[PDB]
Amino acid sequence: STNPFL
Amino acid sequence: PWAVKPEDKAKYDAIFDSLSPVNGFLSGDKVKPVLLNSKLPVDILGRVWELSDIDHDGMLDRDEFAVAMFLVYCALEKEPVPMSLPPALVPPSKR
Ligand SMILES: [Ca+2]
Repeated sequence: STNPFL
Repeated sequence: PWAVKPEDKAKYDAIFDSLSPVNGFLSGDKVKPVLLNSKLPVDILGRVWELSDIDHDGMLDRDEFAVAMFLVYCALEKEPVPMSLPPALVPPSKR
């Protein structure tokens, strides 16, 4: 939970 | 100096405050779309956000959303984006 593209 | 400038962080603070900041933070939900509007793939936003996520908590505060603004605008008319947070673009609050 931290990158909206991973 | 700071990879970002005063006039660039000014437009970054308008995009950051255009999503409705919370206590000084933007959630990937507000940035993700902000990075998807650069016509760039999730590979640039996946890297522009990480190097932009100074706290890495799924959010981008005014200072974090700024590092990801030039990383997005410079990925369109400047160059590719690496995955190494450069020391000339990190706030002293993270260290
Ligand atoms: Ca953060």
